[PDB]
Amino acid sequence: TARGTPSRFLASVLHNGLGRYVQQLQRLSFSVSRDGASSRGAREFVEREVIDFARRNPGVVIYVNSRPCCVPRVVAEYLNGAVREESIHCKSVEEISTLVQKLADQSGLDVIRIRKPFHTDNPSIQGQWHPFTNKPTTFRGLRPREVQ
Amino acid sequence: GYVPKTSLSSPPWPEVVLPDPVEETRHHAEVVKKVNEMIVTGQYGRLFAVVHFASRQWKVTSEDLILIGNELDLACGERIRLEKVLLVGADNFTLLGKPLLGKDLVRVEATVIEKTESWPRIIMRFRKRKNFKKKRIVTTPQTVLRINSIEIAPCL
Amino acid sequence: MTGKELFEMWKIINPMGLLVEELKKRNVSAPESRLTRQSGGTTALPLYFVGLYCD
Amino acid sequence: LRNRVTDRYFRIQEVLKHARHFRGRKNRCYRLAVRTVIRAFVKCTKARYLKKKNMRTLWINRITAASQEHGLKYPALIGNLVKCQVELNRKVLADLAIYEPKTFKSLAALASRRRHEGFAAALGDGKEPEGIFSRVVQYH
Amino acid sequence: RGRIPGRQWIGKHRRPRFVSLRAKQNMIRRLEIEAENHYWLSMPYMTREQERGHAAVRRREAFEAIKAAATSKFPPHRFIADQLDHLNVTKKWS
Amino acid sequence: TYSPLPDDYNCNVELALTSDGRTIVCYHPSVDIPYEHTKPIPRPDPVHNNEETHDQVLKTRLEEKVEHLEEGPMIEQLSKMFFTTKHRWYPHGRYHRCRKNLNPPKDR
Amino acid sequence: SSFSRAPQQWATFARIWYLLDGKMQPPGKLAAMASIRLQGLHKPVYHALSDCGDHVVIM
Ligand SMILES: [Mg+2]
Repeated sequence: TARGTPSRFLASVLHNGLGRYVQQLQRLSFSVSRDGASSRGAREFVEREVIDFARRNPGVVIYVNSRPCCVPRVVAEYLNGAVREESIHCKSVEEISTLVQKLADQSGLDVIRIRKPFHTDNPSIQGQWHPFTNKPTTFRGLRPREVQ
Repeated sequence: GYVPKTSLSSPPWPEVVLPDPVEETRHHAEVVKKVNEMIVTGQYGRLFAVVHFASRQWKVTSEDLILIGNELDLACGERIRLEKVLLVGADNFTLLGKPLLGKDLVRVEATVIEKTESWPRIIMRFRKRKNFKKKRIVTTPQTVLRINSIEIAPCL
Repeated sequence: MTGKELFEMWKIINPMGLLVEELKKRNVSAPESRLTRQSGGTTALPLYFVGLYCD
Repeated sequence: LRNRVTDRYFRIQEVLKHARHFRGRKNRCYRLAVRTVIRAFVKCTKARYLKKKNMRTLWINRITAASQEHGLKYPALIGNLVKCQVELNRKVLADLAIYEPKTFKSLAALASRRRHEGFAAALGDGKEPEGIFSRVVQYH
Repeated sequence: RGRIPGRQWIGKHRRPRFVSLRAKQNMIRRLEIEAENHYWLSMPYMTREQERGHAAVRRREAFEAIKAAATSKFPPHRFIADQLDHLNVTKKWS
Repeated sequence: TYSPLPDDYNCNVELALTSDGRTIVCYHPSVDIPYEHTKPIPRPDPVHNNEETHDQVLKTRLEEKVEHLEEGPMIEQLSKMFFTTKHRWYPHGRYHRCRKNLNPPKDR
Repeated sequence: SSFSRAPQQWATFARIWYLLDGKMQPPGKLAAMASIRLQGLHKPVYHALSDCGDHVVIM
């Protein structure tokens, strides 16, 4: 519910698309288990697709810890200080690949209600409307029922 | 066919006389020439456009952001030409399409800046005294486009 | 600089004096201020539109 | 008591976290909170239709205000803009009425011109030029 | 004061309703559509003796396809691969 | 000649159609408010605090304006001043005061 | 314009005083215009929560 949740306006981080686009994803940290049925998708993701992902985008630092865990996880850290943690528990390799690509695609801004899906900083070019726009003037600026 | 003046003899609205077609054609030619020379000299700054995109019309200008509610099969950082421009206006003049402006006239550019999902949207169904209760949560895909430039060409 | 006004980064103090000396530099005589529009003068919520006229 | 429920608190909190901003005992008591949250979620789901309808009504009101500022009427403006093959919706029309008054005045002038041409056409059956801002563009 | 007996729109005494201009115009335009339909249903093209069997072959083929679909029903095939790869549940480092 | 809308407010609108006939060109420069249609700004210079003896007596007299009113008359004064209704100026409870966002989102 | 934001907002949302005359007018036709301009339904910036009403003085 919108009345029961926060909200924000549509925005960029540092005017991303104005000059050069920069990848907002900074780090991906993977907790995967040596043994354990829940870390099998993560195990094969590390086997095959983590190297190609790192080669594909070199602005992201990827760590893989390989520690005993019941729930494998991925923590995404973004240039604006945002931290997001996701569970890759009992997920297929395609699911994990879609998840990490989505993480690399998003920015660090909060995923909440967006409030008017456009952000213009110069909404008016010919001048914002005021009650005197589209209103003609009078001689000597004489208001109604005046004398001189 | 003569009627004395009364309150109903003549229609209340004023009588309108539209201009003669050939002189109006010459006037249109000179007005288009003046607007075209303003374009060639560069007598405009910070113009806006109305662009049909993803079933919607967007009043865009340069430097701003647009959120569209689906995927686009583009990478982040990809530059894209936004066709289907139906209005483009600068200070002191405006160009309209019927219904779209020409390809050679306007050129709107937009870069893909963020591919994400929306916040969860609740879909709850309830009927009283019927044990009827259902609940969904949906997160729709979303793309953020930054409009980089809107150029105009003298081909008017 | 995007979306910011000039006098939000310059932070000038006397715009009338600055304009007067700019017109003096540009050989423009003097701006006289006239009340171009107004709506409510005897109320607590007035609106005035003042225009500067040079020659 | 073989295998009774242990994590009932987390289900209670699942329901109760959507009631924190309520008023009364229904922000803390589950038996009333669940009913009021069910109604709130149903309202949230049903409110999308009303949001669309109300935003369109707001656009119509704003366009009527601007057209009456220019002396036109909303039906005349919308109809003649359609007849000029300029397909701008109520949203962008209100956007221009608020932020581009020059463009909106030009649009109203074009609609009034097309309306006068329509009156002249209904008077004279074309003969000759059938109007200039008439003459729709054909596509194939 | 202006009270109607129970359930306004049913019964012996009902709340009267009257026909506006909208309803008459709507009825008239639907009647015009119906009249044009009557017109266009007045000139057939094959006089009912020339249409005796011009689609029998295609209808027979359609029903043969329907019967083939209805009778080609059987349990699906079973493979060793699924039973054997369920063993991958406990695949550790290798 | 002929003009669809009067060309004296907010715009001078001319509508043209290109020779190809596929685009409508609208020219609309702004109209300035002419000098004959303006009135001079008043220059009020009220000086009546000068008595023939002192000069800082008026500096002391400058801080002589002070007044206090109770809720009833104060609310009536505010309502009359701002053309509102009296209910605008009564206070609200702690529930409403504390459930209001003090850091709302900012656009532009 | 370029209208520094506080003056721009003040100009946009300023109240206007309108003068309307009776003198043989129908009261309901007076009331229609009065209601329109008291609600603010004559401004392209109208909203129900924007409190964009205007003063109507009927003599
Ligand atoms: Mg009854």
